[PDB]
Amino acid sequence: RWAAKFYGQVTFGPRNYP
Amino acid sequence: RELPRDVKQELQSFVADAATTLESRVKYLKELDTMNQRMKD
Amino acid sequence: IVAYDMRVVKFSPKDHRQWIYCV
Amino acid sequence: LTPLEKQEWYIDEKLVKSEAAKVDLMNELSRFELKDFD
Amino acid sequence: KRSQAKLRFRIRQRLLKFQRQLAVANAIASRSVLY
RNA sequence: AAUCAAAAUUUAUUAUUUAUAUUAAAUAUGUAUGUGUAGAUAAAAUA
RNA sequence: AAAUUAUAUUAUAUUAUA
Repeated sequence: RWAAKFYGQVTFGPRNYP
Repeated sequence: RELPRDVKQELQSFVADAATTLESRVKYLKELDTMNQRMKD
Repeated sequence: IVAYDMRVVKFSPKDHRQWIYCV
Repeated sequence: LTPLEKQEWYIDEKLVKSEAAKVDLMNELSRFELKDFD
Repeated sequence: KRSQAKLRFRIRQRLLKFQRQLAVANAIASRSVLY
């Protein structure tokens, strides 16, 4: 679950990539 | 009675191996990058 | 021969093949 | 393109190989492992 | 044509289950992560 | 494909280390946790 | 949340400070 922590730090542009 | 959650996560951060965790997370990031690159073509 | 078709069969979550359906 | 392909009782084998290669591309996308294990 | 739609549904479900990991991988690849 | 003495290689001096053993005081209050390096290998269930 | 893959055993370390 270490990769799900940084999802709150992604810019709103590439948050919906797939 | 089992341990509470926060002391269990802090103990797992305290006593586990650092190099194995680093290698597994870096190869996981590499595998995700190869998946993203395979999706981009 | 009534109809030819291409169906996608699933043998596993990692295994999807394509067969030729025929009526 | 040809009107012979518009009928359902005739198949284009090259189109079958193209879409089967597309299914193999979906298979190679399905080979990956995305669980975190952390 | 519905079997290919089921295949696309399975691919979309697998991609939307792990959308956060692919998003953070693309964010590290595109250098867009707020520290 | 156009060469030649790093430690081919030997020896020595205020001086550079890591180790070798030497190596001690201190209760006025508050106190000090690593990775590794090693030898032969004869316990095991919070995920 | 089971099956156990798990080696496990004991000891050491630094300008105390020269």
